[PDB]
Amino acid sequence: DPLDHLADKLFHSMGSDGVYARTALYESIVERLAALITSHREAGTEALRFPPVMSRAQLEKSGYLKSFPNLLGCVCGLHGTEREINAAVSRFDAGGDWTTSLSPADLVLSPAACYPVYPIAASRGPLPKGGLRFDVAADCFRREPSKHLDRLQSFRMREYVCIGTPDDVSDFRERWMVRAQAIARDLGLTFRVDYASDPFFGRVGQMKAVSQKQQQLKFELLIPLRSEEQPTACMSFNYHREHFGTTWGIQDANGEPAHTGCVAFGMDRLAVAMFHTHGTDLSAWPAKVRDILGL
Amino acid sequence: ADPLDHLADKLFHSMGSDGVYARTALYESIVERLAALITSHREAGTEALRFPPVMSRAQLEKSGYLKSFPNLLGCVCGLHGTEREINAAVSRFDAGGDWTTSLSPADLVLSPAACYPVYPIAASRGPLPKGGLRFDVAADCFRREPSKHLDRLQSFRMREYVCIGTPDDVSDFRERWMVRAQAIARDLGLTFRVDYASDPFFGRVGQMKAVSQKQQQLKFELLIPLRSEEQPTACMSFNYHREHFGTTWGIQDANGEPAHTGCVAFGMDRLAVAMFHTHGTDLSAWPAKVRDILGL
Amino acid sequence: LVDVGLTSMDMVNLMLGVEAEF
Amino acid sequence: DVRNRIIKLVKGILEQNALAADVTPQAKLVDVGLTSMDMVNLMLGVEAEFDFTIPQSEITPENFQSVETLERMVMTQ
Ligand SMILES: NCC(=O)NS(=O)(=O)OC[C@H]1O[C@@H](n2cnc3c(N)ncnc32)[C@H](O)[C@@H]1O
Ligand SMILES: NCC(=O)NS(=O)(=O)OC[C@H]1O[C@@H](n2cnc3c(N)ncnc32)[C@H](O)[C@@H]1O
Ligand SMILES: [Zn+2]
Ligand SMILES: [Zn+2]
Repeated sequence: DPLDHLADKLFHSMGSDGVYARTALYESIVERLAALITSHREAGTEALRFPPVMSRAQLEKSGYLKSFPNLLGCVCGLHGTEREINAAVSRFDAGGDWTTSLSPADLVLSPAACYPVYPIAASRGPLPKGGLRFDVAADCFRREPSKHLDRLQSFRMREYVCIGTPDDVSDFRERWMVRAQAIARDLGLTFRVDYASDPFFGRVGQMKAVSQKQQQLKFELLIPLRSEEQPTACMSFNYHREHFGTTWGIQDANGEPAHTGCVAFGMDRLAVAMFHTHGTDLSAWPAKVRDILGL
Repeated sequence: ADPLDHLADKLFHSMGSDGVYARTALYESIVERLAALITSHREAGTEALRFPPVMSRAQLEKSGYLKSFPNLLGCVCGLHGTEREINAAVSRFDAGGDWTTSLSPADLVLSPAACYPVYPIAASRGPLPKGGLRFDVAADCFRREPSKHLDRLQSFRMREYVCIGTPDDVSDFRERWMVRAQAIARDLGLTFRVDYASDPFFGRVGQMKAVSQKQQQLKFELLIPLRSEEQPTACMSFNYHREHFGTTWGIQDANGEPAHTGCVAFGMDRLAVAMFHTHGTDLSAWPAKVRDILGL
Repeated sequence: LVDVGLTSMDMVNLMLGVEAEF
Repeated sequence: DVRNRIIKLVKGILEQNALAADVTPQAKLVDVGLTSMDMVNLMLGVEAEFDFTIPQSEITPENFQSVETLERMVMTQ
């Protein structure tokens, strides 16, 4: 695979496909990418930082199980009595399976950074005119093991979320689609923006994806890493309509169920795209790219 | 009500689960400045690695965590069955039942400590050079201990400096970090003491493991009074593992002996909370030396 | 077919009617 | 007094499992060289020799530094 040569400089094996330790070099570029994104934040944008876990009930309510039940990572633990837990440990000692004593917690590993923001916003009452804007981030998890450096199970996502009337949201995504390309261009990156769909699970879900592409609810900034026929989505631009407004009972300033949308940056994909394009020697990066990043 | 509870309005938002909070910009700016400060004390030659919040379950099992804290462990589980099985589980959920009966364990756990993945990584390099190796590691950690106190989270940031080498290497290292950690706590205007301590090992035998740990003084903690002076909050730890990880991972020091390891660990979220409790949530009012040290 | 007004749930319920008729 | 004699026996047995040392009543078990797995195995030798079970709040460094403080342990019940 075309990205495999970047591994030695960027990553250390942690014994599981899609889960890597990050070198100082790699993390320095993720950090500069994050600062660059921050510097383009719209005014009036509330910034929240989420942990890698979130409420299972909140995610269930958000419909994630209808869409991607095969990607969800759930948090489980030994919740029994001391005797039960000791027996579990005993089976382990004997070289057997202690994991049969596991049961679900009330937590999942967050599959996307924006999910926890909707209930938070909803607890505030009706939206002001012009809706609300959030800057969110989280380490996310998706259960899709791969050896490819651009398909991870654990990865940083960064999002700007807009909640408001349909105009606030559409205008928001319009601004960001343009702005994101200007950013990619200043990063010396090769890309195009195209209609996409989320990978909905099952045959039913295959049709949801078709209707999603047809309604143009999802765009991706696509970057040729391994091949130009098979480029990698490093950003997405998402229109959710009233889905979250309805679910969480968020009202826009006109009494109506709020629309929501988000602009998502795959921090690790962007960082890998940067190293693939410009190499692992920062002193050699183009002057304009070094400048844009504040190197 | 808890003395820390008032800090919530400015620092956190509910995520619907005890010990799991969204962080405000105000809070994160201090976590970040604390991280920068710690980084400014990094010793030359220290290899910095950043770990994700999950790690290999086999690696964690091999490290002996189950044997010590099986109740704090968070495991990753998923729907690994067939598409028909997964669909049925979702339909059960739709019909008021419980989809989680279709969950099976994955090969990943949520990391209980930042340092665990570093040992197999060190092992893969062969014999240690003279003087040992030093690592700067960080991870979002997870411990299954639900609580409403702002100083006891389920998901929290750990930063560690780790030493792998001869016993002389590790104790010299812990000695120097015990001095520097206090100096940092002092520069931050924090009220603290350093005391022997033990880990909450599990079960009846666990209490003896604690006893032996306290007796060998394998563990110190920097303690800051937050709610009371009677139960202060451990914000840093200084751990000597003897040859445990060295033996476990086949790490040999420069003399061919099983390596010793130790680590100094900073609780990023406890330090941040300690700072807001000590100096308040208005940054402009913080002591000038403290504003300076943090580059505010 | 989308200019008509068919949303995702409308399209899903549409795949269901076609698989049903034949 | 019979207790003190057969306590020093398990200590000298677990010690002979790695090294050799002089065992004093006033001496601390950690100084002798008792590791954690050792203190574990020594707790199990004490519970098997006198067939009792060490109770709550009695598993402490106070009661476990010296055999002389392990005196007041076995001889409290
Ligand atoms: N809420 C809005 C959203 O979720 N949108 S999106 O589902 O499209 O993913 C957001 C972004 O995260 C990145 N990303 C996604 N999956 C992976 C992966 N397995 N490995 C690495 N990066 C990834 C990728 O760059 C993607 O565009
Ligand atoms: N590897 C070396 C080590 O792990 N050592 S230690 O196990 O002692 O945890 C290291 C530090 O993590 C912080 N910490 C631990 N648990 C929590 C918690 N529930 N909430 C907030 N902070 C916490 C705390 O500051 C503690 O001193
Ligand atoms: Zn989103
Ligand atoms: Zn550690």
